[PDB]
Amino acid sequence: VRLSGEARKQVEVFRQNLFQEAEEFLYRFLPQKIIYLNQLLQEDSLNVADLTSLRAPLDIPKCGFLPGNEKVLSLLALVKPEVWTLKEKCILVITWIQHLIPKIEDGNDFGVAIQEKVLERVNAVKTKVEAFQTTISKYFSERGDAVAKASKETHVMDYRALVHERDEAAYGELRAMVLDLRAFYAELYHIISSNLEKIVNPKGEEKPS
Amino acid sequence: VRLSGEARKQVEVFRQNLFQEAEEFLYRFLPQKIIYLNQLLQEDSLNVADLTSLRAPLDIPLPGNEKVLSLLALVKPEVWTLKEKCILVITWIQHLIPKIEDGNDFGVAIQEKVLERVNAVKTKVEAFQTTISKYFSERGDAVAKASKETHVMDYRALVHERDEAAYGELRAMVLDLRAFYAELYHIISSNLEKIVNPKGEEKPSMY
Amino acid sequence: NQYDNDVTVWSPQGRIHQIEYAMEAVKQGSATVGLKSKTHAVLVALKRAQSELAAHQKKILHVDNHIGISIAGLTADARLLCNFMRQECLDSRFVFDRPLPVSRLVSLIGSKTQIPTQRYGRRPYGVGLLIAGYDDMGPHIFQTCPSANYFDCRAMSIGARSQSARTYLERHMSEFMECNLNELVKHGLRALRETLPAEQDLTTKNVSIGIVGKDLEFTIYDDDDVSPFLEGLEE
Amino acid sequence: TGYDLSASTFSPDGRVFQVEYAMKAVENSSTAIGIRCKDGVVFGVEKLVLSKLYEEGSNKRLFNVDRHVGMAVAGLLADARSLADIAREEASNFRSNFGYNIPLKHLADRVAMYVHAYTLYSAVRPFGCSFMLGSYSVNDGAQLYMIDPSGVSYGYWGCAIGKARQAAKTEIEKLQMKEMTCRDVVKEVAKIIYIVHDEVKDKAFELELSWVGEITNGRHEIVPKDVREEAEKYAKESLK
Amino acid sequence: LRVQPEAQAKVDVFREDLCTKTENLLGSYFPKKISELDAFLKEPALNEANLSNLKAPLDIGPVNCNEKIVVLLQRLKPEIKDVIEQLNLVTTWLQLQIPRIEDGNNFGVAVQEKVFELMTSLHTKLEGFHTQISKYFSERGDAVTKAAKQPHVGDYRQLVHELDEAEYRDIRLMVMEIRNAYAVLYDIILKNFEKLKKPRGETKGMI
Amino acid sequence: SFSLTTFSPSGKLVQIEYALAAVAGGAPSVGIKAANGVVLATEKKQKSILYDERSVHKVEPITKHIGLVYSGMGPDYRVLVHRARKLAQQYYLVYQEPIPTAQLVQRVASVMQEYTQSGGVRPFGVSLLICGWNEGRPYLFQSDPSGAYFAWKATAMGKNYVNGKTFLEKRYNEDLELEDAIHTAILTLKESFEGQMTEDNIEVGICNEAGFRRLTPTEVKDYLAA
Amino acid sequence: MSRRYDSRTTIFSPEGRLYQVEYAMEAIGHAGTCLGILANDGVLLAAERRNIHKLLDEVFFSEKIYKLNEDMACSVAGITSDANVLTNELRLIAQRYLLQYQEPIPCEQLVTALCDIKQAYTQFGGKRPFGVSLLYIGWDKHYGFQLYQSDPSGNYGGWKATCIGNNSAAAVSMLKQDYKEGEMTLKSALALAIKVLNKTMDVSKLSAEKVEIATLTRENGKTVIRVLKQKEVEQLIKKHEEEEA
Amino acid sequence: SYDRAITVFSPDGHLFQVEYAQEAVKKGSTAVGVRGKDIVVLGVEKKSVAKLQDERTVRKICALDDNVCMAFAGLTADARIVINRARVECQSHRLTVEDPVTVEYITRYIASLKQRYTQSNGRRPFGISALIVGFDFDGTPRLYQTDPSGTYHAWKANAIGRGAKSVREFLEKNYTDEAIETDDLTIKLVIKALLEVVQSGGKNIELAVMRRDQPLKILNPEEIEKYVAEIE
Amino acid sequence: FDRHITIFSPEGRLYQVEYAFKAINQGGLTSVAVRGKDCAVIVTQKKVPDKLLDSSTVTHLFKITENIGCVMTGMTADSRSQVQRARYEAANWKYKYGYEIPVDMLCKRIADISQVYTQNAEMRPLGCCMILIGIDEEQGPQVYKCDPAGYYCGFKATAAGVKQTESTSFLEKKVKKKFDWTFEQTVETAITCLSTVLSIDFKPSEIEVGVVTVENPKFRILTEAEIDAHLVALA
Repeated sequence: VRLSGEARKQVEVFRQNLFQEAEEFLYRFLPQKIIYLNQLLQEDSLNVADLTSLRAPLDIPKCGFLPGNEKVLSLLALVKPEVWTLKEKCILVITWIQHLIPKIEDGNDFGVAIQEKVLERVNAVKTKVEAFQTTISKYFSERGDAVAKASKETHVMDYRALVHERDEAAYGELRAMVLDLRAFYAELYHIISSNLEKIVNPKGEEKPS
Repeated sequence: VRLSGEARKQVEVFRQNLFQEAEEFLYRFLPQKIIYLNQLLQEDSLNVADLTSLRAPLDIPLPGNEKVLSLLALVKPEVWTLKEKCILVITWIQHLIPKIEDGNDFGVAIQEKVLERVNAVKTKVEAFQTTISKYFSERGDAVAKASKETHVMDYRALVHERDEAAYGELRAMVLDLRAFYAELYHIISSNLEKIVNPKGEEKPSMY
Repeated sequence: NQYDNDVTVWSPQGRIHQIEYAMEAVKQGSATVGLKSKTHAVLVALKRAQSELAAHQKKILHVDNHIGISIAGLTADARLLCNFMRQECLDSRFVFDRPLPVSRLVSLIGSKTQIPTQRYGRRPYGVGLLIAGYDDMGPHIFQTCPSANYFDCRAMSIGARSQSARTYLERHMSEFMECNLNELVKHGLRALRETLPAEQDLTTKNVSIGIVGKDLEFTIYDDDDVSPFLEGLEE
Repeated sequence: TGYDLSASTFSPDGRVFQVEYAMKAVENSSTAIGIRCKDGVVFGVEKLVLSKLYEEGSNKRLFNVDRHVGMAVAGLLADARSLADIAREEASNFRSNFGYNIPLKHLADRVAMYVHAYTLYSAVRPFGCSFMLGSYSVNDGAQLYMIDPSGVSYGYWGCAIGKARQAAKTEIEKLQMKEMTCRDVVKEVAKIIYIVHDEVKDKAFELELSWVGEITNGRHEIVPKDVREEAEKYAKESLK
Repeated sequence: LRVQPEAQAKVDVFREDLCTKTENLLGSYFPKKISELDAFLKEPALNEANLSNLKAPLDIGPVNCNEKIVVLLQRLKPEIKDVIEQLNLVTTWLQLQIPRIEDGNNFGVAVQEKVFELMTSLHTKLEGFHTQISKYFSERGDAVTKAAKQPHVGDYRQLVHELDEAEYRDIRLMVMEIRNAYAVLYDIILKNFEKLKKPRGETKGMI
Repeated sequence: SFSLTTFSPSGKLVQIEYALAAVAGGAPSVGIKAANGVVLATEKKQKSILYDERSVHKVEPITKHIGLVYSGMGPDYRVLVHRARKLAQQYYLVYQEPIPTAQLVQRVASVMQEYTQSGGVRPFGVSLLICGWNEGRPYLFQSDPSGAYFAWKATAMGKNYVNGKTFLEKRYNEDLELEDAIHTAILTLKESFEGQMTEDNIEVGICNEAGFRRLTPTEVKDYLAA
Repeated sequence: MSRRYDSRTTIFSPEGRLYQVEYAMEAIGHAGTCLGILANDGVLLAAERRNIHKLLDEVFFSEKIYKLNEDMACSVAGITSDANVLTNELRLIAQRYLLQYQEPIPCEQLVTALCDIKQAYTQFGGKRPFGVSLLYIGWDKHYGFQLYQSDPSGNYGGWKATCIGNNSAAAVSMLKQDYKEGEMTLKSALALAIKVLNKTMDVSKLSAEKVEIATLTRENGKTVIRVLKQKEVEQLIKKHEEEEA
Repeated sequence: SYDRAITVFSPDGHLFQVEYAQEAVKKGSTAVGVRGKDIVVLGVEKKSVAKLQDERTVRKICALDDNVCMAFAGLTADARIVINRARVECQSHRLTVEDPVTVEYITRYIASLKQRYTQSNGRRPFGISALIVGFDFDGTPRLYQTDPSGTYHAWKANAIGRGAKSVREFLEKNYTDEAIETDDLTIKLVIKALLEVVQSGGKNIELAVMRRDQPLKILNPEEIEKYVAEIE
Repeated sequence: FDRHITIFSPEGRLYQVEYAFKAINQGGLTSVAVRGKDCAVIVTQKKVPDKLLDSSTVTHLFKITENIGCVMTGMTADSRSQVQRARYEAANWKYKYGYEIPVDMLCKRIADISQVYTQNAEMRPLGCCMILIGIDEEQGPQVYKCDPAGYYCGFKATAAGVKQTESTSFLEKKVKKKFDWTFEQTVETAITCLSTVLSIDFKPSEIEVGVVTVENPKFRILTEAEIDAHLVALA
């Protein structure tokens, strides 16, 4: 095809943007978010041994307001931006690696197959990250509908105990997500940096010609 | 064989007449429908992308939309007529399937792949008509629930979101139909040699 | 998986499964036992009949005047290799005009089993051998493997349920040296008892032995001479 | 993947995994060591006792290729005795050709060349055994060479084959072996054998030692039982 | 197991009954019904060019249906009930013609497996065709109820009018599909009959 | 020992099909038969200055009156070189005369056939273009790995060979002197070749009444002046 | 030696057929049209030319037509590679006949001799079969003018008229109509072959270069084989042109 | 060279190779022969089309000797190898023995080739089955059929090709001591056996007969129509 | 299929030949040779990982004949195997053609050996590439390199091993500026080439340097004392 020299620069500047974002993500964002989530694991909020005291029981009726768990809400505010930031930046890594696929050949695709296996592992993490985003919205849909169902049902009290399970399951997921997210940043650094040789240079270029 | 020797010649209706009638459909009906949709792509109702210009006036705290219906009057017979002719193509390939044998399965595998792509086109036009029925079900439930909602301006304004989506999808359907008409003739005519004659029968009798 | 198809292909742990399947072929044969003293050597062979009306198979093969052997494994693989053992021993008396040293014969047995291993398409010989013989240095008990490994032995028991015999061979190993010909038969038949089931034990029909010695050439006994050998032996 | 099936088929990284797997089989073999000095070369091997039912002197791990050439093999015993006679045929054909004893460097080359010949063909299999070759002469002197399963020979002041090798090689580097005499070297060989073997997996063993040098008059000779027990007592001074 | 010469012979009579039925199916039933549905499609009620007359007006009890569409449904349903049962006769016949399991002569055995699966696939399609007929019965009645549930939105009446079109459009398509259900049934069983009823075995060797 | 080349379900040979696709992407090579001589101009490209141009030459003579060029694999060509030259030897052994080009190409193309049948061996990856001079009539032949040899007045081979054939179809006709045959072979070579054109980048040779001879870089530079 | 690389070409199909043999005839089915006619006063063998280019030489003789010996000749349809060996082997076989029997080979002996070689390669050896089908013409002292047809499977049979390659069934259908057994001579068969060649060939503008015609007849006790010059074929084109329109 | 085992055992002991070879035998043309008193009659259908193919090269009725002829059904290529190699060995027998070749002595050699080449390394099993019929000393006829597996057997009446079992059903029921009693009965019975497999048959049916020490004679098509003329 | 034996890929390539290229970098060494005016110099790294390893027995510089030097980059097992055959071919030249084989005709026969491995699926190619030097009496010094594929060409300087493009990049600095090539000044570029890419500054005991000159046509390896004299002076 044919295109203007400015259109070449529009593509080149785009490739230069992904180069700086992918390199910064590997050598800056990854080591910073690993220790950041490691500090959140060391925070006394996630170190609580007794989960039964972390429940937020609500009255079951000019009715009074029915807030959620103050600790879970505050910890969801910490986990949520890490779920978005990790997901968004992995996508830039998925894009940057995908551009390194050369012209499709009929062989010597092992370096390309390595690139695919890296993308599949990132996609596997990306699905787990999206599952954490569902869990963040799960606590609001589950507890919200269950408390009002426990509000309209005064005969069956154990709905609130099911709401209490949503408290312990959330807090259990809160530390689990922060632990799993930190593991994800660690897996990304281990997969990308170690295989970076085959990611950037998938072909040995041994051609004798 | 101990079979009745009468009515067996009735297969020549679909193995010859409808068979040659489906032949005419390939190089005549299919391209006639390609240039036909090319006139339907000139409709400005599908070409407008503006939400407010596309959507009809809505009285809610009950008018309908006849502009999309006139577009449906063009789209609905096109997805259905294609679906009817695809059924003829399935039968047209069915009569060309040879008897059971070991070799010469290359042309048979072609008949299986082409017929499966005909089922794919049949699935697409079924999803088209299903979405067409969803225009009345979803929007019908949209303005019915919107009529009950007053202080909510969110769900009431979101009713027009599917109103714009109806126009953009119908134009995408017409574009897909023209691709379907082209792919039917292009795929069949390219493999026409092996589809009609999957077995050349040049094997010596060795008798 | 894919690595058991032949001998040549090595497993990722560096093992050959076809050699393993050949070494497990020997354990599917009859159980025989043998022992030597400072003077004599006795090979006790267990004979098994294919059916009740069938006669007992011969597990003893005469090789040289001072040499004898018991076969455990595939029958025909022993036969082709027996034609090789006897040919080499006949070649010894054809060339050297002397009895072939039992250690030299077994070394030729291994060399014959090393040939099929390193080459593709050749199967190794799936028969095991317990061989005995007397020479200037006294009697010798040797054992061979389809893996081509061969060892020098005081006494051994091969076949199924051989450890109950080998445990017996460990406790009486001190006595095996100083006993005489009549006692070696008593210890040999009592060693065979441990490899045998709890129902059928000892009959002169299915039990045969052979003996080589200082001035005594290798001699095979079957029934008539074995009957007094079984007499006077508790189990 | 199918790339490691035959030795004739290269890996995607340009390697032969069939030769590698033959090397992994050597790592399961018992440990054997050797050391060369100005007086000669000292051999030692750990011979594991499999059962008490085996006669003394059975499963001899000290191989004699030629009058002045000793050998110690760690690996598959089947391929060991094969190459053993083949190495003797090369030394015998040498004498049948040039009328004297083949030098150790020339013998290690011909043997290693025949080891590498089976790595090329897919219709055969490479050797699963590795060994060391010592020699001594008045014109050459003490020499020690080791051949791997890939058929490559390297000159060594000392070497270790079998399971434990790198651990025994570092213990040899901690002290100068050149000025020592074979009488003092066998004291260190038995000392290393007791360090390598502990009771965890294996049960019992026997010390098989061999000497070549001035003490043996330049000829390959096994160590007698009298000196072997005395050499153990020197190692029993510290181990015990 | 022991052999009972009486009861087992009656089982053989049952197999021979299905053989006689299959012969009557191929010789008479199949080719005559194919030409019958071909003239059934030529009926001008199925050729209707204007579906606006087919829209049933709803008074929004004064609730009716389109007599043309319902009668066309009542005309198609017995043809669907006939193709399903005659297919079950073929399905049982194909299974009873399969010999015992052996290693040799398995070429014709694998052929009988594929032909048998083709009839199970048709049986699933035939059940889905009659299900759509009963599906539109519940969907149209509920759509009219939704029109009376909210006597304002006109999309519900347009939905019923679209369902009236969806019914009639599917009628003409199913008539072609049931006619193909006969043609594909007749073609496959006619193409495996003559020497393919007993494709292998009964040869072995002279000695 | 089993044949690696078998018939496809369509009847074509699968192995030789990739052989023809291999020579299609080789080094661009063109030739022209005009008047009393045949011009052979090929492409020798070196990746670096360290490469010595006098060590390796792509244009090689078969004999005095015959010469050959190639587009395809390097190693398979030298095998063709030794066997074709030995075939000309064994020719001169029996017949004691210079070999005709028709008989030379015939029995050499038969060697390409032998490996489409014999097992454990791949077909040749080289498409040979043969030039010859016999009895005053010039010869230009074209052979591919399939073993079928043809005859052409002018043709092209290697990368973008379709363009070189169409260009000579338009430009080239009869009544062209050897001097015009060189300058026409250069023009069709300027189209397929990209970049600056020097005497080292192109290797040219001709065959005439005096036999097949390779052009020196000095006289090639004279033809680079247009 | 690896048994994974062996396709085992001797495997029979469940219907008792050979795959490599059936794939050979399919490759022959794509070859150009070649026909021959047995006539009273001579034999006629004509064929088309599929390769057409302005830069072609063709300074040789015919393309698919070869000469087996003085009294015989053949045509070719198939892979030109396997055709060269068969043409060599046929000439070797026909010459080895001249060794022992020192007489012109009967047209029946030369056919069954090559076919025994074709079936030997399909029987064993592991080598692929041959992809060439051959027609044979000539004269012998016993049966006279002869026309034969060969298949790559080794099967052969006598024919008064036949066709191989492209448009074979179309020419055979016309041979069942116009051909008169024991009536039309070599002269009438020449005009008939040109008629069949023009109608069965969908490519228009038949020229003396695009087609080839060869005749073999016995005159005054000597077998006369010749290939009609392009001008002589052009004269026949002028004759058929008037006949056609 | 090419050396490997072609025919190999299966879990059931049957040989897929040999079985597929017999399938090609079943798809061959129908050929039949019947032992008379002093005569034997061979016949085969011919599938000639449009007077095009010559009738000289089609003949499937071959003679191994003056007293021994044969007919085959199967691959026509494999038959030409067996017939030639059988004639080479049959006359090599007359080199070893002045007396002629008994039909049983050539049959054992022929079937032995199908034994060797089936189990031989790299070779292929034959796809043909042929009827070797001839006259032993004293004029006693013999009829033998081979098998691609290598077995052979004696038959008073036998048939091969497609519908070979159907022809045997005719032979099994209609062959008695009354059958093949004279010349007129032997000729009619062989024709009547082929009359069932007649499909557009006419002149296409080919027949041959050998009588005592007389050589194999081919009965011309005109007398075929005369013997088929009497069906009552 | 195409990736197991040597046969044409879908694009017409050979993957077994490409893996033979990838087998060169598996050696873990880097060598360089520069063709000078009157001289030819090879510089390679001498690796002695073990203290017990004898340095005199580990040499990467090989002698094909008097006037021809050699260095091997690739699999060590394949390297020493080709050199033995290279000496078999070099001696076959003199036994046939009468004179010392030139470096061009020597690389040709060695390349033809790799051609047989490529075309035939029976034998695998060698994973070593040979770099040969020498001085021809007509054209002067001759330095060539042969890859396992069989391609060889005249090189003003050679590069092999882990460092290839970077080694050539430094060699491009010298040839483009047209530097004067003498015995010392070629050793100046050769040591600097390998030192800057690996960031080492090789010691005399860490490397071995073969040299050949017009005045000294016999190939000889420089002594550590001379290498040190060519080190400090070159520093």
